[PDB]
Amino acid sequence: MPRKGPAPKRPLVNDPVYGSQLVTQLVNKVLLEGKKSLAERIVYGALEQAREKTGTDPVVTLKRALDNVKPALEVRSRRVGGATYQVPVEVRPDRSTTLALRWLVNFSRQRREKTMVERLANEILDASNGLGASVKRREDTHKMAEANRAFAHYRW
Amino acid sequence: KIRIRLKAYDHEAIDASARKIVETVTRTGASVVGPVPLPTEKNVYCVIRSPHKYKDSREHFEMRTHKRLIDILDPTPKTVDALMRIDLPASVDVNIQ
Amino acid sequence: ARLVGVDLPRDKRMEIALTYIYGIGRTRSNEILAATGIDKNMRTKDLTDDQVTVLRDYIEGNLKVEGDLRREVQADIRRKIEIGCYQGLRHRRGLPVRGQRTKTNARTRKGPKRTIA
Amino acid sequence: PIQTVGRRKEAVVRVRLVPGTGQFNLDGRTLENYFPNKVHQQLIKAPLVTVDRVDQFDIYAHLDGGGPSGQAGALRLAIARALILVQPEDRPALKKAGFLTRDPRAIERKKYGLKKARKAPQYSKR
Amino acid sequence: AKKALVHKANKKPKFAVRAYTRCNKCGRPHSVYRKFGLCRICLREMAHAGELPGVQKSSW
Amino acid sequence: KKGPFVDDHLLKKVDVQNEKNTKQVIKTWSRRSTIIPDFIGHTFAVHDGRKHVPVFVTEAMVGHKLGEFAPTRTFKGHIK
Amino acid sequence: MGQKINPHGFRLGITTEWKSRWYADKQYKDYVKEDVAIRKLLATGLERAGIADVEIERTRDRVRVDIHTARPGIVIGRRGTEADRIRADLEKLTGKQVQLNILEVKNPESQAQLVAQGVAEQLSNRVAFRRAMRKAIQSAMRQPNVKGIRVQCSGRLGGAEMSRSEFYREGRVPLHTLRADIDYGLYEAKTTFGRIGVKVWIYKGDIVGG
RNA sequence: UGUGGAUUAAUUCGAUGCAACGCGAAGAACCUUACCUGGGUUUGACAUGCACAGGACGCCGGCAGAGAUGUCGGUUCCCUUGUG
RNA sequence: UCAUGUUGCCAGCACGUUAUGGUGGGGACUCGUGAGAGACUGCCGGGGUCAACUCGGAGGAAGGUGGGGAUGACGUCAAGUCAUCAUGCCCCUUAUGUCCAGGGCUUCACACAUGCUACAAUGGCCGGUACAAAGGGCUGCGAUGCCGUGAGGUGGAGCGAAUCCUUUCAAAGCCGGUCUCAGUUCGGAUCGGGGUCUGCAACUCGACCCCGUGAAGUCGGAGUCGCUAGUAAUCGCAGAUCAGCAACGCUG
Repeated sequence: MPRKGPAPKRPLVNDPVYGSQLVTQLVNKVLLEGKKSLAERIVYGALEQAREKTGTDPVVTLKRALDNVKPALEVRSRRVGGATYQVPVEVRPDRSTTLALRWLVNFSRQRREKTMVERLANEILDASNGLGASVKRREDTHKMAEANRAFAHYRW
Repeated sequence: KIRIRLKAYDHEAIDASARKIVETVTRTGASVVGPVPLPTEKNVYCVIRSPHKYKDSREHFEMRTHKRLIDILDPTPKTVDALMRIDLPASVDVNIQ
Repeated sequence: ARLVGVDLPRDKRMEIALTYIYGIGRTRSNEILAATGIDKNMRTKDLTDDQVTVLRDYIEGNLKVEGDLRREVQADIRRKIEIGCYQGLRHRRGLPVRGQRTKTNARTRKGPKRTIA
Repeated sequence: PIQTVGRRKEAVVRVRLVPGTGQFNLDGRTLENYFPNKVHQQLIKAPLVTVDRVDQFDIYAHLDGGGPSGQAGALRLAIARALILVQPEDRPALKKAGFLTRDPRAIERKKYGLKKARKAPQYSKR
Repeated sequence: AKKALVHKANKKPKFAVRAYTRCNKCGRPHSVYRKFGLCRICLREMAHAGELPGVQKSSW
Repeated sequence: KKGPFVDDHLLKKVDVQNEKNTKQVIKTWSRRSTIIPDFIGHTFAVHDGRKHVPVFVTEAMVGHKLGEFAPTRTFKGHIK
Repeated sequence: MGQKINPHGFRLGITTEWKSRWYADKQYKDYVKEDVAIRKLLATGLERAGIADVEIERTRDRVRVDIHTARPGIVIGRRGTEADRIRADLEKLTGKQVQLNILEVKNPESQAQLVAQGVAEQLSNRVAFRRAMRKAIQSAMRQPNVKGIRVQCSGRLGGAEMSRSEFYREGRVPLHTLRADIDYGLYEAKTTFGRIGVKVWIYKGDIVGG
């Protein structure tokens, strides 16, 4: 319900196995639309696989990855005077978290491992360390939002 | 035992018919099981309401099939005769099972 | 390994090796491997030449295989043309034989969608 | 004993309740067989997670209708209203923490001329 | 829906497969059911008239 | 495939035709089987609707039925 | 036009009742055919006299036919001359013994179908359409406890080639409101130049009737 | 699958963005057919009214015939005397 | 919430001993539906005209029209329907009437639209685990059993039916193994044999079965659509027109 104010959102519970909101949001984003229990198993096995390959708590590793992927400035698609002038806008924490997790899932399904369990585990690792597609996209979006500061004072 | 399965298209009409059957049974004298509504039966048929092609705004037709179960126990000839002697609504069909 | 003439790839199960053949498909792969005594899970690399000979004899004797399926399908196709049948006429005009869609679909017969002027 | 009716989309469960060492009796199954998803476990235990009665209290559930997650939610609601029945003080705690409010959110009525309810089919007007 | 065609479908067929519905009230042969044996355009008009004992609007 | 068509009128016509060992172009309205092998040698003028187009019956003629052995779907669909 | 759902087709389970009432197991189609045949039999001669309603109920397969007419004497003339003749005709046509029931509407033209009947007869009577309207419209409201009316007409009004229409409203006639009890009446006059359809909506009141 | 374009005997007809084209068509080997080719009926397949013969028609079968249709085989009126 | 125990569920009870409420009984609970209650900002606080309205809290299952439907004022676009139907008018009356034969209406060198299938390993093959409701059913469900690779054949119980068939109602999901990111166990086209049933007859002109078929397509270009929560999306089931099905459709 836009044009009327902030839109109410569905609340999110923590993971039963793990107990973290980021874990459950990652589950729902890796969730191929139609199945959850199998998607939950896949994200699970991915998180344990990240666990032994990191030796730490998968929730903390996912938090580190999300921080290494969370954006700070977003670019909309406003048309100003018939010319595409990019207006960067500060991102709210929920929107930035959603963007980071969406990027993580999108580049997780891109990987070429045997299973998307392995693909998601490798994506988690490559976002935590800072050598994955999600991290480089986080760098590129900030680079492009800083390259167009001349249009940043529009304040929309 | 007599299973008077009365069926009517109106819930209140069948309710009244079942109550009148129960009262006739009680007046003549016989055991009565409390009114047990059978769940339903539903057929959904759709129709393209247009003299020609207008596939938009179809309409689906329904019907109410209310069924009440009163398992009359130990019937009497003065009850059985009254079962088919008079049925004022004549819109509730009685199956004797 | 060696077979009637359809390759059995290095990383395909035995039923999976069979499924590639025109003569044998997945269901016939299961049937043949049950009748002969070869696992549907074992690889082509784990295959034995004696089992190869037994399998080849069984398939060539009790199953329509590459050659048998050709001499069946194409011979009866030309049979239904030579009787003038409209199954034959579906064959001739590049149409599905059972009279199903030829107007726009049936690309595997007439050939892919194209474009006229 | 005390029985609880948990109503879901179309999953309705009648549950007998009794204090005792935590047991979970389904329609011929335990809790560790009916919910192998390892997710509905804590979901159904959530009313038991909130008020500490996971193992001090018991459940003899008989379900009818619905599916795995739906019957998990029905069993969960049965647990919540059962905790209401046992301790009246549990009801305000569950209501405050968020419980005891049924969800009328079911698969809504399909709209005629649409692939799904609230789903307009893809189109290309000429 | 010619009266000749109506009588033709009403007349006996020489094959067991020639039988079809051909709704008699109006003459439309297509989209005719078993429970009522009529066409859609006449079905809606009869149904809106209330003469049918039981059909009403559906709303759940 | 319990039983194919018998061409009852065409069956009697063909029986009368070949019992006398005389070959005649039977203006055959029937178009629903050539399953019976005895039709060989009989010039079935298949009534495709427009006329009675002759069709000959062979040994491998079995397995498919009599109708568009003479085609009825006159088609060119492109310039002609 | 505007998707005006039939008021009797919309409040048939709320305020108004069905003309026919019975129950039939694996017997619906033949009952529908019998109803259609009986209503077709009673179509022209009854509407010329001013018929209002035709109810067909089913007793234990013998008969129940009620015809509500707006004038006694035409349907039942000399005792046995008219009522018994049509009763015997129904007995012959329908495979049942017909004890035909004929009852008279207590008031003059006050039904939507009756108003449409009068309006169409006047329009066929070469009178000024307007007159016919207003006149029959005045003769429409009537309905002792009357609250609202909506008189509509369409088709070759006055014999012209254009299918013109007229709309007249009086008082409360909430079609949308379900506690409306709005009677619907549609009748088509067959003029020399064509046909004229007449619609009457009669809003009795705001009573729920529940 | 339907529509447009083209063949065709027909590829039935209309609907042609919204408000046509997984449409009327919630169902084309006969049927559906509305189209064509060909064969029959011609007050006609279907009826109504005036007669005029009438006690037959009409049915149960055979045959020819693509089938319509035609051939007759056998029954032959029920009213109540006006004739229906 | 009251009522309500049968065909239905079965805690409180017994009998089944396998077949599960299945049975005797059990109203206790849904269930089943008859009635009713219960969202009406019902209470409170805050702005606001001391007003509407708004916000927030509380009781409340529902909170601020509870939700889903059912509501088409005036009129709007000669949109569409003389092929639903009648209809003014014109035409044939012996034909454009009329029955039947056969065909086509399914034809295709294509354009578009809509869908299923995919283009996989979230998946393909193989096997096991447990849950749906609505239904629909008298010449119809039609089961058990069996021949059957599998259609299909028998076959008729219980069935005008909460009883019996639809399975004591699923699938996705859970698990295990394989397959190992590929023209693939993808994916199904494609057609051939033989049949199998319905159908007088399946070449146009049904479908299915045993086998085999393994194409394109390796996720789509311009451009485009839908979706504000049970929503997008996935999977399965049923119902109608259906003797045979073009249905991957429509209604749920």
